[PDB]
Amino acid sequence: PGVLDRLYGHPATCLAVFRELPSLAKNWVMRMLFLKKEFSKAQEESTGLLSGLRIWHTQLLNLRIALLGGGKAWSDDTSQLGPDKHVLHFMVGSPSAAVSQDLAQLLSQAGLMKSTEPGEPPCITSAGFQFLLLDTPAQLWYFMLQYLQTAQSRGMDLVEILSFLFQLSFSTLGKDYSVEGMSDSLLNFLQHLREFGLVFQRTDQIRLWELERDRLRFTEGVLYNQFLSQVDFELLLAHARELGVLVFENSAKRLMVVTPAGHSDVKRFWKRQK
Amino acid sequence: MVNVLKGVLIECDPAMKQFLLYLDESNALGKKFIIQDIDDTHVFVIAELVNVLQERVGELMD
Amino acid sequence: ERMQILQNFKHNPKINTIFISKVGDTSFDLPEANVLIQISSHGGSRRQEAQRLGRVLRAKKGMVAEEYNAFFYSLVSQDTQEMAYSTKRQRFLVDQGYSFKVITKLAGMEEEDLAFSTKEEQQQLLQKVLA
Repeated sequence: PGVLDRLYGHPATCLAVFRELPSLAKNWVMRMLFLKKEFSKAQEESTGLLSGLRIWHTQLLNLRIALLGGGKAWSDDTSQLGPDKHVLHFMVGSPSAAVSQDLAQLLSQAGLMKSTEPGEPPCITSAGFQFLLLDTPAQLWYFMLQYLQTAQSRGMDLVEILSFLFQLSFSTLGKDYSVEGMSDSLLNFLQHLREFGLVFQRTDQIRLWELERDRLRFTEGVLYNQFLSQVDFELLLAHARELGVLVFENSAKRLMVVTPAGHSDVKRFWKRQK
Repeated sequence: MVNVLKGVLIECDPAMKQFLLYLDESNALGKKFIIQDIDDTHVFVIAELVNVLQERVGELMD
Repeated sequence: ERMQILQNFKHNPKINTIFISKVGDTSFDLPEANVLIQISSHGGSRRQEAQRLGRVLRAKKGMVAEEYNAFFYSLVSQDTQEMAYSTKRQRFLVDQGYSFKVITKLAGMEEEDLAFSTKEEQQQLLQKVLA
């Protein structure tokens, strides 16, 4: 048993060392998970701590019963930690951790209902800007939060949960864009919402790739330049289009050249200064 | 040499189709407006608004 | 002269390509080969292409039980009335049980000597054809 602290300690060390910048922690945290853990963990640096926090509840899945209750005891501490901490990476970590605590069923529905974290998931869910990666953890959190409630008889949270309704505008967007990944996440929210509270609530194709190619055909939107006063001003204005990579054509014997519309303005500015 | 600028569309067609567009330009009704000039055999300065028409007409035509 | 060319084509290992006009169809003993190229989509019948293919082509030795051991080609100019015949041709041959594909590029045609290497050469043919 004297060995136990030492071995696991070395991995605690490794995680500590490359704790700050990237996402090294995930694999190592898992190993750490098996072997007042939460109380002691709290002192350690946040990232990675959260990673360990995330995976440990997952890992639980007799003495096990004891473990769950023990975890339930300091669910608050992690919750206090979760907020306050609140990049995309961090954001992913906070909801992933929250989601994980939720499936454990340790979290108190009350308390959760009135908390910043629930506002934050729908906030990111609402905004178009968030990336697909943030979206999936946000979505998962919501799903898990609703999953946590297997009652709704006594669950204030299943009120705030209603915040999903706000999402429809977001789904309209997303749909407008070809973001299939952003739509699927929405559907999961809907389906899960219905699930919890459902009781309460009332060759041939060769011509088709050719027909696709008929919808693509080229030309470019473009400025032409002519009647240039002397050769040095063609060559300067031409070299300064070529380094901008927006020369479509050039002919030095014409003293004539062509720029596509996206670098009309960098040329209009260079023509004014020098 | 930044004497003159002209927004136009530069068409980079092949040495086969280009003359077809030219033909489109002439012998046509409400046309001849289409091509500003032939900068190269491959490229032409053309249209703007006409580009939709030129492409479509080429499509419809053989 | 036909029976000399056709005896040469069948027995002589030096005489391996010949060119033939519509006279092969309707009572004619076209010889055996393993490759058929049609320079154009024509107006004789999609069904006569399959009769002509079927009566001319056979397996090359050794490979007599493989997925293919003989070859048929039909050449089409893009952006012409020659293209219209394809959706019919394609449907016809696959309904006749044939494996059929479309080849749309040859970037190894850019690696060797072939005709019409210049615009001036192409112009020389263009003036002759127009006349």
